[PDB]
Amino acid sequence: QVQLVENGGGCVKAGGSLRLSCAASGSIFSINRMTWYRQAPGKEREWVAAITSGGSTNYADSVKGRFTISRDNAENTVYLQMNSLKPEDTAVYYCEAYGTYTLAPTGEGEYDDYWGQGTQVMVS
Amino acid sequence: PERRVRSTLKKVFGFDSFKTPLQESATMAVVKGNKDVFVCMPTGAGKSLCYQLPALLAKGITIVVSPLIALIQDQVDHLLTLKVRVSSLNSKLSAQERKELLADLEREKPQTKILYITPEMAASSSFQPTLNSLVSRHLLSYLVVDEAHCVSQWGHDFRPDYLRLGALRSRLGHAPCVALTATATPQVQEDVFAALHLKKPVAIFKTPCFRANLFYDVQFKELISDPYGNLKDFCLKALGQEADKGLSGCGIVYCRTREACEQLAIELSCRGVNAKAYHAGLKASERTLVQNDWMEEKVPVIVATISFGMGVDKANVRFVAHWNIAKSMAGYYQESGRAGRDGKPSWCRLYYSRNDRDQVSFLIRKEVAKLQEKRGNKASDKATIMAFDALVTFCEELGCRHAAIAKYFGDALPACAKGCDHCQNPTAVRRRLEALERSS
Ligand SMILES: [Zn+2]
Repeated sequence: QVQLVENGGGCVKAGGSLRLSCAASGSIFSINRMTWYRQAPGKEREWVAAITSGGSTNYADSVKGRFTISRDNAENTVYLQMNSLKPEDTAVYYCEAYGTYTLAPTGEGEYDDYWGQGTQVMVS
Repeated sequence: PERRVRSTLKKVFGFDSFKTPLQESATMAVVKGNKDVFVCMPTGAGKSLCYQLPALLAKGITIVVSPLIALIQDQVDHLLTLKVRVSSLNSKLSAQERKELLADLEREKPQTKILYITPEMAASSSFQPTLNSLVSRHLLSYLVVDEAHCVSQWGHDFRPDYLRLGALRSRLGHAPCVALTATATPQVQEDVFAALHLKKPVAIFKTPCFRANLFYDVQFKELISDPYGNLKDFCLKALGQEADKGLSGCGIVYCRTREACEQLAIELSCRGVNAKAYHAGLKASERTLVQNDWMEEKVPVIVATISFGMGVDKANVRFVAHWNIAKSMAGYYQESGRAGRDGKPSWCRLYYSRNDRDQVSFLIRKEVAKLQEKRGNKASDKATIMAFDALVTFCEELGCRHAAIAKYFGDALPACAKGCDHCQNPTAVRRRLEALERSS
């Protein structure tokens, strides 16, 4: 199957920036929708940003302008550039690989959704 | 577990082994019954067995949805020869046979083990109460959707009837769904998984395109002083692999027009490689005789139109040369794939020109326009043009040729062992592409 491993999360001062990266391991041919979620302490999961294979993007109103989602097609890796960070942004950020088509050269594959592990983001 | 499958594979189907490890894995994944399964394997690869054998090993009934009665009848006839309790529910049946079969299906323990049905029948008012009691008594072991690409507007054979099948699959949530086809690009596959409501994870078994023994290259006619001479030397290299024997094996040259066929045959014959034209222009008798001369290796090279094409296979085709770009990636794949059936090295060359591209580009628009006047608009029309653009892109990009074929059809990156021009000499291909840019 597939591992989503997020990185780029660290303690940061308000007004500062991070770039979160989620790498997708395995025999990936394509990912339909890749979506960034975050889980603030004692809040429900919040939808942040999404990118289609094709590079069409969308953002929660709470982050439009500040955050930018992008893809390295070569590496099955998506990025969340976060600028003008606020305490409200303090959360564990994980990615969803919706409609993930995997396939070995043997012709055996899978179509499934995968969830990352999370990267901790702390804004002072 | 594997023993039950082997036992039934022998005792019922009369096979000592599976055709391929992929067919075996597909079959085992369907038997386990914990997942929706997508099987994408060419005609002759034993797709059918991947649901028919598991159907016999399950406790209940298997319903097989097939899009036309001709297709249904094919397997019913075969399964009957095997003494398998198969039935078909269709309108080519007496009102009495229909009632006898509906009655069988209401039994606790129907006679019917496998039921073949059209998407029309699966939705018809006549069948709903039957379907309901099959659900209610938990008698359905599998739902099988044959020709699953018919659900996709982007495939070559869209059928509105197939749009009901997602609803059917949802109602049959108890039971795994197996969807099968010979033909699906990544976009058709995504449509099949979504429109049939296949449950993730969907186990996929897809025969790779990749032909290890085929050496693919693209030559730009615009950059070659003696195109006919280039082709002759290509034929000579390919037919020259056992010099002691002299000429060994055979070859096909594909052309767009009958004129180009006739002309290329004369040009090749002149330059020392005997070639004969094969097209719809000839009398039936001439075609039979030309094909025969090629089959029996009196004449080593046959020149055929992409339009009329070739009616027959041969094991020792050492080369296929497209003089003119083909109408689609799938056509190119199938036409070039006539090469190297014996597993020995063979050469597939595409002679590209932007002049040829523009000719075919336009002819495709004309044949699409002609279809649109007689039956209206269709998303397939866009598919036809993208099928050609994929081959244009194949001709004009630097990159592994086997990799570009794999990507189009949705296969994994293939193991090209310097098995195409770009993998053998990247820089030489770059050189030629840069040169083609200057001629613009
Ligand atoms: Zn290659």
